[PDB]
Amino acid sequence: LVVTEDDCGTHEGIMMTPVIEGGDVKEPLRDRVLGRVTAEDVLKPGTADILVPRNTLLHEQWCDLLEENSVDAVKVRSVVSCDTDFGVCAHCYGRDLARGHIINKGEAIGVIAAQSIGEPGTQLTMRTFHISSIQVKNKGSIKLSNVKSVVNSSGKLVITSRNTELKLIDEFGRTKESYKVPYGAVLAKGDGEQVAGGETVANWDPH
Amino acid sequence: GGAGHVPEYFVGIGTPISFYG
Amino acid sequence: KPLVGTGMERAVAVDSGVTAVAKRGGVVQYVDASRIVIKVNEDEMYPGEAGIDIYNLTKYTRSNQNTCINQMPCVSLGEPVERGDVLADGPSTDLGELALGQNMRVAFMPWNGYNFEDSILVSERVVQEDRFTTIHIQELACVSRDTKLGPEEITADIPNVGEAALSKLDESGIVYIGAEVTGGDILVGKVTPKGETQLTPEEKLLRAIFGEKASDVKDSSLRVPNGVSGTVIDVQVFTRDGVEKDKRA
Amino acid sequence: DVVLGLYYMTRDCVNAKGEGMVLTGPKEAERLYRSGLASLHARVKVRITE
Amino acid sequence: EEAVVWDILDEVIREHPVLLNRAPTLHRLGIQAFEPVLIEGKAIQLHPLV
Amino acid sequence: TEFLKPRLVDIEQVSSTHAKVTLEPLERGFGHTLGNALRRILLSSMPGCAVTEVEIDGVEYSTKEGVQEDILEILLNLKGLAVRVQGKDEVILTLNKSGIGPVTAADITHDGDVEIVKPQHVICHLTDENASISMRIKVQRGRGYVPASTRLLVDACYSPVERIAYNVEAARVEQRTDLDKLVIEMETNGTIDPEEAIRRAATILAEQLEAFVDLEVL
Amino acid sequence: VTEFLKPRLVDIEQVSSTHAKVTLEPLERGFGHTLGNALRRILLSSMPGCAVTEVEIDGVLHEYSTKEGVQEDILEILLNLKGLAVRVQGKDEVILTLNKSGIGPVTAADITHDGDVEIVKPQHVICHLTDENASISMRIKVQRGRGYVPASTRIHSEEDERPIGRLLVDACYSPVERIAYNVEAARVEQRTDLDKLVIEMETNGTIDPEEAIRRAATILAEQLEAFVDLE
Amino acid sequence: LNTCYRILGLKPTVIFADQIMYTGFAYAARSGASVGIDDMVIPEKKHEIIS
Amino acid sequence: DIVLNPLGVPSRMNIGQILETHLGMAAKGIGDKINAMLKQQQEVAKLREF
Amino acid sequence: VISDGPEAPHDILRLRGVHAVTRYIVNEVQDVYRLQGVKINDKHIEVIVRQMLRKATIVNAGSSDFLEGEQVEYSRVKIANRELEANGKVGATYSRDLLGI
Amino acid sequence: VINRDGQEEKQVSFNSIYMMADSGARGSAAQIRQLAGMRGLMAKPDGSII
Amino acid sequence: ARVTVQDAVEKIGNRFDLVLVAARRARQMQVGGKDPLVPEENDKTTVIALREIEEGLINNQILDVRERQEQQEQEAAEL
Amino acid sequence: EIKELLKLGDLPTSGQIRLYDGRTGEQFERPVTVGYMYMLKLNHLVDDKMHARSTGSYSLVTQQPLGGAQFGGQRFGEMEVWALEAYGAAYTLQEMLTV
Ligand SMILES: [Zn+2]
Repeated sequence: LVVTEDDCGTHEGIMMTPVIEGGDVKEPLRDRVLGRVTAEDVLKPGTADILVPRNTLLHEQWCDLLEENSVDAVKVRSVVSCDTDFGVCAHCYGRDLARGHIINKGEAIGVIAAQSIGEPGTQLTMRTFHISSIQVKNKGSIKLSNVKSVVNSSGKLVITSRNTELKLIDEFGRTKESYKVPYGAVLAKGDGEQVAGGETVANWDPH
Repeated sequence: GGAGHVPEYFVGIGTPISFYG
Repeated sequence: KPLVGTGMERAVAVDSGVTAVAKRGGVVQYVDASRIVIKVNEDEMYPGEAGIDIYNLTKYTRSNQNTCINQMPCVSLGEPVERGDVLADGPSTDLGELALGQNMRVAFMPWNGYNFEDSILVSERVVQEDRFTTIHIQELACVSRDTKLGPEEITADIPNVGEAALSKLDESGIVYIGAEVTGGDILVGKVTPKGETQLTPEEKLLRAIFGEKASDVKDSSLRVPNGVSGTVIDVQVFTRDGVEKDKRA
Repeated sequence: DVVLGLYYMTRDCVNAKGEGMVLTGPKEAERLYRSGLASLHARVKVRITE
Repeated sequence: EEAVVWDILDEVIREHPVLLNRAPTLHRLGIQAFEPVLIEGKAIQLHPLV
Repeated sequence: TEFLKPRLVDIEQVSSTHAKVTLEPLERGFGHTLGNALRRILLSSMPGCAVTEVEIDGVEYSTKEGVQEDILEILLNLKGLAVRVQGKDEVILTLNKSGIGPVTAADITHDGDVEIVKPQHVICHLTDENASISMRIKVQRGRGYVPASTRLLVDACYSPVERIAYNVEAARVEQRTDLDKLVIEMETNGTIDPEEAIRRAATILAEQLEAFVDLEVL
Repeated sequence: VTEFLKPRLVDIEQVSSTHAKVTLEPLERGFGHTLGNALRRILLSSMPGCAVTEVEIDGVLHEYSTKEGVQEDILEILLNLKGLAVRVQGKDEVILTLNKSGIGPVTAADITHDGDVEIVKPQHVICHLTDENASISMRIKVQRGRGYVPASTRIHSEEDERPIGRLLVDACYSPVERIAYNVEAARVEQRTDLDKLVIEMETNGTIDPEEAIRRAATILAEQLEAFVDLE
Repeated sequence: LNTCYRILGLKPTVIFADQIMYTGFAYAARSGASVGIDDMVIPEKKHEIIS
Repeated sequence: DIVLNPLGVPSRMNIGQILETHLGMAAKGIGDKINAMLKQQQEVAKLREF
Repeated sequence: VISDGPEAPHDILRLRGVHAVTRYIVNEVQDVYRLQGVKINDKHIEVIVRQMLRKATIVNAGSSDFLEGEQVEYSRVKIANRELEANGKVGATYSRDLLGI
Repeated sequence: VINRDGQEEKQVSFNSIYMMADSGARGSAAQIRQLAGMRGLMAKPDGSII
Repeated sequence: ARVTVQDAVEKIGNRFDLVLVAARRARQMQVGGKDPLVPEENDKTTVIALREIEEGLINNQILDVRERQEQQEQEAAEL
Repeated sequence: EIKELLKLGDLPTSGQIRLYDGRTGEQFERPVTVGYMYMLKLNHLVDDKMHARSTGSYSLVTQQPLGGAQFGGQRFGEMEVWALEAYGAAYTLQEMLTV
């Protein structure tokens, strides 16, 4: 794989959000979107106006500017979605290099990818050494997503679906806390209210 | 401990793992 | 010696054949760097063939790792010795204790990055005292075979060389013992029978103008390898059955 | 080694020679330190040009 | 090894970089180009930061 | 029995206040000792005059109505003033100036044997009024550096040098092993240029050493 | 007050034939270190030395054999010869002749005395003799130099060193062994800061201290010749 | 060094890193850092916790 | 004689080299006391007692 | 989830789609590496994944000459049936295939 | 524990190995813990902890 | 010597074609057909070419125009 | 026992004394650890590992430089080829494996 042509014109891309495995954020969105070309128009949540266009390389300035607006669902161009035949377009790759500018027309990127994965291979290990409920960390608002709910005898909202997700929406509108709530959990809250920092939002028996 | 050149067999479980010189 | 030790170095030094342990105790009749003659006590001696215990110390010879092995007498002239006692020290053994290296002064401090990762920063006093110097014995071989074009010769007669460059070879073509040599110096003169050089026009014109005989024999003489220098301590020769000697042979 | 060197350089103890005095700038700091009058680490106020 | 050829080696070495590599080559920085600096001895002197 | 025998080579780039000098070819080990000796001498032994203390009309902890600058800030500004005094050992000047503008080093009185190399040196500026500012200043000269912290006290920066360092690196002659290329770097306050400062400091060294040697020639 | 005051050499205490302490009384502020470290440098580095260089032995071709009649190997004998201390006066190189026989230790006093020959340790062990009939005759060549000249770098000219009986040894031109300097406060009648420099050296007794401390400052000031003159 | 490269460029960042290594080695030498047998702490509470 | 890197001690976790260093220092101090007794030759008594 | 246990990436692609399976792979390998504290940008794994899915199996030949169960690399059938789609003739349908490295 | 124009105060330690650990030059918390305190627990070839 | 080539990457984008154009220039120089456009401070053709690139007086188009002019000069050598 | 033995000599308990730089003569702050360590010189000598070659002999079956003493470059394996490929260096690799 090389940089055969600069562009192909594909509008396909991937959505980027701060990664959360069901606890706190383990890597910010700025680490995952920096140095990549946007894949779509950029708007505030209420379509105030277009902040960034569809082809601006998101370098440090634009990363900070997005940090000001704080929208955290960013469609960005990727290598897999590239329309280029028998090669990769320079825009869908991104800009990363030892140098800070965009990738040059011709650099062999697949070999560099393989070496980049290979260097941490030494730091790994062939054989391993030996090996109740949700506690919110920051202060925010409960947002129940993909969940069926029912009011039990006590009045506490209980969950009747397995795919239940729980988000913490703060006063800006971002999502820093995401959790997966099992079926048959107890929620003293529901979708729409506000909770304190460290306040227990929901409990269930682990077994 | 750190500066990964040999692994640390001795630790409480859950630590990433050294990777000690 | 090990300034910090354990007590096991003695057993390793003694039980290893590197040292020389007295067969029977007594008094040293003779102490030379070449041999040691011990007069046996009558208590340890058999009734017949009285004699004495003579230990011929192994002198400078080649080891397997191209290092040197040399035994040195650790006793003085006319000294009481015991049975099971060290009479000579082999290499890296001091008075029957195993001395694998040397004890020396060390300061733990970063010094101008010259000891960055594990690198060692050594003073000139050490290299001046010659206490970490080593002696290597390299064995080089020269082989006169039977080529199809004929037998190979060891004679000092060599083409394409200055007589001053061969000044160190004897009449037969082998360097003298003790002569110091450097890389490129001919240790053993040797030439391989060759013929039909089948040379080209320009070389023929050159040889015709300057009338220089192009020798038929190719140079293969054993010369010192590149980048090493030392002194010749021993030469030996192996010759086939009755087929005529070299003079130096 | 260089990380150590810079860590020992840039650091503050609670007390050393000439704590809390004032200097025109870094050149005065070098003159102070190399002459042994002031310690390497000491809480000080100095005029600096950034 | 006449004494005049050392200055000729100075001439030919000045703007002629050399490539250095270690045995476990993992990433492209396992090979790097440097400018030769003639040194007495038989050991290669590698910049510590690399 | 031959020795080096180095001579100097010609460099400086900051016009008058800061100069770096290179000397080669030295003998092995001589670069470090020469650099260190000349450095200690240039730092802790150099004839120069600077502020030790100063009379004040206002009052080290106070304020003066009509100046945003603070007291020890003014003292700091004082110490950096380049003072060159003649045979007059201890001189004292006066700050006679008042108005709505900064009081520079040209706003000081002009004595007979006093010289200031920087009239644009900033002593202290003035905020808006007739506001009272007028004072006298006594200057001492020392054979080294002495802070007043050991004893309105002011740290006394006698030596005209402001910074000095030396970098030792290997040099090479046509057949030579490891030869020292001594590179000295030093800056001054403007009174005496560094080129003569090195000479006079190593002359302090020579006078310190001229007693013992015989037959330097041949 | 004004420039300047220069220290001078004061009482020089000899303790042994090996080492001694020198002292300099009138030092200014911090000048003690500035002078003492440089003096240590120049003393350890540059001093006249008279180490042995070449040795031709009786019937020996190289240093890796053993002469019949001595329990020391030839290499050990050369290593012992390298540690022999001597001083010359008017020559820069001199050849001594050593002869001895009979059982017993051959000390450093068994050599032939010459004009500029000054031994400092006649008891220094060169080798032992282990037979009634065993004679060793050798030509010991001593040269005068400075620093450390190893034997490998000796052979560049090599100028027909054909007599293989001659073996070269490493040069150890140094009288100095260990130099220490201590700067203690020297209170003159009424000076707060004057300091005393005590330089305790270590010598083979070859060169007298005052000569050494003279030539050290000699070379030191001689290096300042870039801009210097006598005043 | 990261901010230095992001602001001033490669040309200064190189000489910055060079001077950084120089001064780091120099002052790590000057510091006289070491490690001794007494540099290791041993709390007396240790044996009480063991007990 | 040698200047080692202290940083090589904690990462590699071989403290026995430090104990060996201290004990060799101690043994050399004993030997230096003994050599001092040798040069200022006292008698069999003082040396034997030491 | 019709049951539990780890899942096979080929079926993950076959049901959810391309972006889902590349997101799964990059996230899982990022977790494994991040546990040991090695920073690696997602781009390299992106390009590895693009090269992993390069092959795809035809489903319907249409107006093309492909076989009903033939496995051809995505880009080739892409350009061919895309020129045939710009043409009037009906194109050929395919299904993305996941091949191990 | 140190005194500055007053009786007592305490600061970040100037101990050598602690500086080497905190600065990131050489080591981490675990190695320092093992040079000083009781050293964890291992397992048999089966993996069963001791 | 040239410690950093960053400026040559600045004047000619695509930090590869800098290598190609500078190799063409250093071939014009080493093979003694041409001479430097900047003073040679005892640098080899490599650093001399790079210094020519930094000053913005040599890139692909300038060298190509020079070659296309030399072509017509040799065509005028037809006489 | 170690501190006790140190007390017999005149050497501190810490095993740490003051050291002075041989260059500047000033003292080293922060007492250092000096002593006597027993060390060994391993037989990895730099005049045994040092090898160099511009143009030497070549193998007969395939024209490759290994011959004889070791000669030929440190075999430019596939990993080094990848290291060259990651850089934009193409002529380097060509002259490496062709000329
Ligand atoms: Zn694309």
